[PDB]
Amino acid sequence: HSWRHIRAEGLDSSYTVLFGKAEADEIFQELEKEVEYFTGALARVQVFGKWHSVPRKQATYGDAGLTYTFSGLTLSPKPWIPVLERIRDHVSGVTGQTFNFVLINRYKDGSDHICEHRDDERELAPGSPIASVSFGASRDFVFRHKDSRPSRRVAVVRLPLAHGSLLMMNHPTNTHWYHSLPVRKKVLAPRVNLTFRKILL
DNA sequence: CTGTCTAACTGCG
DNA sequence: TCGCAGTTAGACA
Ligand SMILES: O=C(O)CCC(=O)C(=O)O
Ligand SMILES: [Mn+2]
Repeated sequence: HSWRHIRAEGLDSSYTVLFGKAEADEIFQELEKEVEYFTGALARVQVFGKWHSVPRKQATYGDAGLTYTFSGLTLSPKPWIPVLERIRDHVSGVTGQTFNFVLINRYKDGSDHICEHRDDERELAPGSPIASVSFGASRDFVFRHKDSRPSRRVAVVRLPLAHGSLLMMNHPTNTHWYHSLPVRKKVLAPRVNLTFRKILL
């Protein structure tokens, strides 16, 4: 309850803190201890004709048989684990929404980042929201309008994502706006992000 | 065969 | 420290 509502032209989102420091610290430790990340061949993507190692670590968990694909990289979900189930069920019991898949991004520090994109693929249940839960260091998250890089120019939306926070990205946000987690060199500590989604069978 | 798009980078300013 | 400009060991419709 008591969400901060992020609203603009074709942008509907909401931000809330889910946990206090003591709890979120406990979940963060467990994530650090328990999550396994893809390496080598499953850590490379194809963008602008070139193959790049990703500047971060990624993991996927979810219901058996599923798959997710972005930028010429196809990831297969590992079976659920308690710490992840715990978070999922908490987000479910607060939003009403259900989820069968989570992508985990770990930025060891402000050098690690994700370039701007739309969480795009049609393998994603249409109309469904995306649940972004963040642990560890606060990191600036940035929204930017599609046609703004620039015919008619809507203002960029900056937002800090805190320890134990939840960002909800409701439809139609992801058709209209791009998002990135830009480099911040002042940031020395790790951060783990869990974006929960609903995937089609 | 044309045009729209790119979850990433270097090399700047 | 930040982020813009210009992408392209090109994909795809
Ligand atoms: O790091 C985040 O806050 C979200 C990362 C992201 O954009 C994604 O999981 O696709
Ligand atoms: Mn994303």
